[PDB]
Amino acid sequence: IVCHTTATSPISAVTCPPGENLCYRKMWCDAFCSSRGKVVELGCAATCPSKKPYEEVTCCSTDKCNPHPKQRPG
Repeated sequence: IVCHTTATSPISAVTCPPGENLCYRKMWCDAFCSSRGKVVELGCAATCPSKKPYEEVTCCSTDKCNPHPKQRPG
């Protein structure tokens, strides 16, 4: 599956299958977001990662399904 990565500038879709059935945007507030930062991580994994109770880990199993906020959720 092709998934969006934050590992590239600008944030881009990468073909991840070997250890990846899912795409995710793992987005959470660090300090007060709207002013003081949001940790938005666009990645690939076979699993929905790091603590989704507080992290908006919008996991999905399709090509380009995890958009960086601006792209579709904003």
